[PDB]
Amino acid sequence: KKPVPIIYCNRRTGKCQRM
Amino acid sequence: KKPVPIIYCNRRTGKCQRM
Amino acid sequence: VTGDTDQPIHIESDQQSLDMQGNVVTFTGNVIVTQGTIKINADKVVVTRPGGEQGKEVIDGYGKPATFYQMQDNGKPVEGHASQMHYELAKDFVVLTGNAYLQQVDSNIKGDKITYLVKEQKMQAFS
Amino acid sequence: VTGDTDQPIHIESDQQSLDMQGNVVTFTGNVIVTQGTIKINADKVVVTRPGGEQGKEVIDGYGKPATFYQMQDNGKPVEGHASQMHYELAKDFVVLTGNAYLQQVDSNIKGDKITYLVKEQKMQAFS
Repeated sequence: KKPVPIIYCNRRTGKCQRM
Repeated sequence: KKPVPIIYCNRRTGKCQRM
Repeated sequence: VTGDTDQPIHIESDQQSLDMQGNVVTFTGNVIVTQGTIKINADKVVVTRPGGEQGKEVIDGYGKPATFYQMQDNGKPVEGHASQMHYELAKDFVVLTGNAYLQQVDSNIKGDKITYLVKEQKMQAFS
Repeated sequence: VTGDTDQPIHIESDQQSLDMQGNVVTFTGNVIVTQGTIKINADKVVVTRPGGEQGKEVIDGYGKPATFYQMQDNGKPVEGHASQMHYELAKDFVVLTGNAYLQQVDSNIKGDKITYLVKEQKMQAFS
């Protein structure tokens, strides 16, 4: 119905960011 | 009830032996 | 469940790499993709946003096998596995390809310790 | 199913350590224990025969998680996972400890390609 954000996290460092 | 055979096998050789 | 496809998508993996042009991201190493109650496990996941338009993203997962999970509104989970998972966000469905399997669960139990009886006796013979 | 616990127990693994007193065997690496339709998967399985007394063997499996499967007489499979699987042959039950989960499957299907809707369908009716 609408675009959803895509977030991924580096399992090593625990850092996440959009894409 | 009755005891059952326990058979284990080596995946590298295919050999099996009753425990 | 209703609303899963309105949820953000979360991806976790060991390794992550982007191509130079910037529209393809590859995840490898115990990849977990979640959206609401949807869960996909795979060894490698490729996420393509063709042409950079938000909402048209394509999620491709590969494993031996890759796995799929979602809870349904009727309360019964759905689980499956296949060599490939194909999920186009603009559509409302996923595609399982390669030795594909799908099941529905009607009962489950959780705890710190579960005891299950493995001996069944639907019939007995006396002689 | 009826008769499972009367079947031979078969164990496949990558490595096998035999304790030299002969009453303990330790299996590691993609271990698969099968008895009829019963199937246990674990990274490590220890089989102990306390006192050399047949029928009193104890099967302990460990994984992250280890998994369990059995077909029931009613045709519905049972599946579970836990950190540890404890199966005493003299007894009629298996014990799942640590993050224990158990479920029953009421429907399934196989194929080369399977599509599945991740959105719920809406009632189609018109007057």
